[PDB]
Order: sequence, then structure tokens, then C-alpha cells
Amino acid sequence: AGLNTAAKAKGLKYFGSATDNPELTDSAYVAQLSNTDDFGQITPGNSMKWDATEPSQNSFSFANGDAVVNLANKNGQLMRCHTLVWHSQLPNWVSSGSWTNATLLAAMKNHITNVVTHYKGKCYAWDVVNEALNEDGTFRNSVFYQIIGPAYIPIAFATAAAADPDVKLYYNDYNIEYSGAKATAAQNIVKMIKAYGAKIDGVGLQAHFIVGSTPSQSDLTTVLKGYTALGVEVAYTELDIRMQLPSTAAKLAQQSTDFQGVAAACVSTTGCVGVTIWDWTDKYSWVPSVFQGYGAPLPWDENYVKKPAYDGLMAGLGA
Ligand SMILES: *[C@@H]1O[C@H](CO)[C@@H](O)[C@H](O)[C@H]1NC(C)=O
Repeated sequence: AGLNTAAKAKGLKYFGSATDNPELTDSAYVAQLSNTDDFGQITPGNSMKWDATEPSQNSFSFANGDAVVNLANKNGQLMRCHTLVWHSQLPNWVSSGSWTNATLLAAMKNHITNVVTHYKGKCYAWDVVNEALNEDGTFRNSVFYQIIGPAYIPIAFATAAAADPDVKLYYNDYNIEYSGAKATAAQNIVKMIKAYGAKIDGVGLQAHFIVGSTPSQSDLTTVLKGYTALGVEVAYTELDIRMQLPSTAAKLAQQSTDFQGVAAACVSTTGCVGVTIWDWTDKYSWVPSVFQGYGAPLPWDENYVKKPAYDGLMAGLGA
């Protein structure tokens, strides 16, 4: 029994984990990442982003993305492919370009087509557009929004669907897990894509939460159902629950209940297909370098030992 067996027993497609290429040289890490009792699905943390896959214009590079796919293939795990259009981790040629609408669109479409076609048949889902919203629900002023306007979003989805018509296409974002302007604006992106006549299959809720300040099971579920009502599926795509350090037994127990609610909200909502944690061990979490004074966010500690949050997750999944 483990997270992925329990998830599947409740009708979810998977419980999964992100990873990154340098971690695949750690034997012990790879052994646990490869334990399909716990993980039925993998997301590449960095090697399918634009700077990795198209470091110069029309010059694609897939070796590192492929290495993650190969590991999922060896294990029989599903892949989520992450991410086509995003304002972060762009190569210099995109950011520094003197663009027109026509020339940026051409570059964006060529990016999407190339990368999606390369991974055709290999991915459960793609995060097609990531983080397009500001917290108030207005559109983020990325290069894509400044040059192309809002149509970049549906154009991106239509391009992806043309290159691989079977893969689930997701809009992915953070702070759209709880009721508010940003979640309403995420519902509105789903509606906009469909009004354009483009395909969207899923909403990805990143779920980067904080211990003792995580949305309640009730509000998480209201929000999930807000998206599933629209005829899309949903998933928690980058779950982690960062704690203000130092770690204590009380914070670890809080963290357990916070993870428990997330799993339980997913099981509660028909059309929630899965949960991915953003890596699985505190040793390799992205959190401490970005969020000063915060850490210990995942269900295993830095020594690869289960924390109480593992049992929270199991409880939330009814195991
Ligand atoms: C860019 O071109 C597209 C496709 O023709 C169009 O939908 C969109 O409105 C244009 N945007 C701008 C800012 O001109």
C-alpha cells in the first residue's frame, strides 16, 4: 500500500511526484521515486521548460527531458509534461527580442509544435500555459501578453491540440485553489479558450500552500467543483506545504492535517484525477531558496524518512 495505490483505489488516476535530472544520480532517491506503491506519475521539474528545450530559436534540445521520460517509462509511470508557455525560465532570445505580434506568435507556435510533437504519445497531460494571471485576476504582463494580448492563451492551446490531439491540455496556476478573484479569473480562462474554439481539458492547481494557513477542505472542494462544473478535469499539480522554520512536532502535525485536507478534497470531487507533490523529500525542495525562513514542505524528510504528512495523505485518501 502507498500513496498511489490508495489514490487509485479511490478512483484517482495517480499520485505522483516531480523530480529533476540531478536527482536521478542518487540511487536511494531513485529507488523511492521508482516505488509505484507511492508514485504512479512523474513531472520534470525543469527539463521541459522553454530554456531547456529551445535554448536558441529553432534549435531544440530534448536530451534532459527525455531522461525523465525514460525513468517514468522504466517504471511504468505516467508523465505530466511541464510547461510550454510561461514567463519564467525563458531563454535570452525570447526575452530580449524586438518582436511584433506576428513574429512572436510564430516563435511561440513553433515552440509548442516542436515540443509537443517530440513528446507525442508520451504525456498524460501538458501544462500548456502556466501562471497567466495576477493575483487580482488581471492578466500577467508577460512578453506574450504585452506583444500578443489575451489571444496568446487560446492560440497556445489550439497549437498544442493540433500537434497532439490525445494529450490532456491544462491551464496551470497558483493561488487559484481557494475562492477569490484569481480562481474566478482561472474559470474565465477556461471559458475564453472554449469561446475561441480551442481545446482545454484540465485546470492544474499548483497548491503551494503554507502550514497553518492552508485552505480548508471545504473551500478547496468548492473551488475544485467550480472548475469541474465547466466540463474540465482538475488536478493538484505541485503540492507542497512549507513551514515557517524551525520545524517542531506541533508544526509537523499541523502539516499532516493540511495535506490530509488536500487529498480529501480531491477524492471528494469527481473529476479530480490526481495529486502531484513538488518533489517528495525535503532535501530537494525548491522552497528554502525562494521563501526565506520557510522549508520542510514535503511528506519525507531530508534523510528520506516519512514524516507525519505521509500519514495525513494516506488518511485523506481513506487508506
Ligand atoms: C495578434 O495576432 C492575433 C492572431 O492574428 C490576434 O488574435 C491578436 O488580436 C493580435 N494581437 C495584437 C496585440 O495585435
